Amino acid sequence: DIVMTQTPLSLSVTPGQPASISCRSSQSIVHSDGNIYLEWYLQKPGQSPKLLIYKVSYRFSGVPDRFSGSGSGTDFTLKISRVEAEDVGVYYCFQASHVPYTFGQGTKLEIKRTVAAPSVFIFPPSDEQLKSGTASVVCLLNNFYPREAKVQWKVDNALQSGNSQESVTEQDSKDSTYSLSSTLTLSKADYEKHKVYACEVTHQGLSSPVTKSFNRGEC
Amino acid sequence: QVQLVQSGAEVKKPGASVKVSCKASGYTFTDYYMHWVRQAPGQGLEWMGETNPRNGGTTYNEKFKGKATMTRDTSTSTAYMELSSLRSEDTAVYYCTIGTSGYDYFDYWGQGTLVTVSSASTKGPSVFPLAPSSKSTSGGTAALGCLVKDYFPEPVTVSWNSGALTSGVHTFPAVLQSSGLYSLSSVVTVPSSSLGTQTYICNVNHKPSNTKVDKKVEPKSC
Ligand SMILES: Cn1c(CNc2ccc(C(=N)N)cc2)nc2cc(C(=O)N(CCC(=O)O)c3ccccn3)ccc21
Repeated sequence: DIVMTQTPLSLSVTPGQPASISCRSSQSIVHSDGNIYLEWYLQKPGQSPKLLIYKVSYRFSGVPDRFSGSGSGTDFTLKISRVEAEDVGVYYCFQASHVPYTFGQGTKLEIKRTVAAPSVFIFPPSDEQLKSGTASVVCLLNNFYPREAKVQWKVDNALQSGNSQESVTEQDSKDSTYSLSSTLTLSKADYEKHKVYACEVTHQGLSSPVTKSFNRGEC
Repeated sequence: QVQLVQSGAEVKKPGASVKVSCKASGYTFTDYYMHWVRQAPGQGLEWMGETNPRNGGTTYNEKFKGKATMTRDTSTSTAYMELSSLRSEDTAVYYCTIGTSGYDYFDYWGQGTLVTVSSASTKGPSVFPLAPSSKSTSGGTAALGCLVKDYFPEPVTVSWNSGALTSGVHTFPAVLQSSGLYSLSSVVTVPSSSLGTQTYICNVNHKPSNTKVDKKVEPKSC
């Protein structure tokens, strides 16, 4: 099978600046008809890939003029003249000149926007969950940049360990930010031993940590 | 107009079979070859084969030959991909795709079907509201959401107000818990001024357990 190798593996570009992605085929990709069936696709998380360029250099209908393809032999390149927020995701090259048709491993494009501090929100466990014998406390870190935001849980100012789980979103296609969710999970019995539940947030955009807290039973 | 609607996610035991469907609309079914593409982290995106909708013949990728059996029903404009003798390594997202300009490109894709191969039985999630309160406001913005806890396998989809509310929505990637079950949260930021007039419902779908939950997130008077 023809191996399609993409370089670089990842790219971080400031809005309005160019982006270049290379795709190298392990063999020639000239179809018996004489054409080179080399395509470029953009895939966003949870979504199907979307066609950008076909037959090396042809721009698919509806794709912005900032996208262009070039190449010959075994060396193909995708170019973005000026990157926009909407360009985030994973770029894949693909050959359909020889069976089996093969895809590249992918190149992740990150948009290098300005620093944005997170907005912090806290949710006590719901009354319906407390009826079941479990208590989940949610701390939301919203629309920040860069992705490195640290969350620490404190229960009556005592630093917690091993009772929380977090998840970061993909980079937003509109504002180039990330959001993070952290969940503290305790039994109703452990939950009832303490009063002050706090999530402390550290980030590049915060000169000093931001703490959001509540007193158990006050709602 | 051109649509490719695939069957929902399924959990299957090792050694069992699974038939994924791809319902085509908005074009004459017999005009274009139907393709199946696998996506698994590691091996990445792989083209499995192409089915001729006229004669029903499939040109397979050697790697998927035998393992995958592709068919088409011209009476229902539906293409099928059947995987037999399922193994852990078959866990992946399976897409159907078509090319409308000869064999130049793939312009239309289905939404994908996640097939999970496991001995663990399906588990439907519990849905808990993340009610807006004084503790979840920032300026004139209120955050609210839903906590989707203890499901297996992936995925869960979350929409807000049957898809009418999308702006400021963040449905977080699932987290694997110690129990082997998954959890996720879906949040939205809205004006705090209109919490008294607007209604916010999270629509939670877990296709492998046939779970459909609609949860109205009521503001907290705290
Ligand atoms: C191998 N191949 C494919 C595979 N699709 C494909 C899509 C995209 C890509 C890609 N991503 N590059 C790669 C492959 N589609 C083909 C269409 C024709 C064709 O011209 N006709 C018209 C015949 C008439 O005049 O009726 C046709 C139509 C229906 C059935 C049979 N033949 C010939 C060969 C074809």
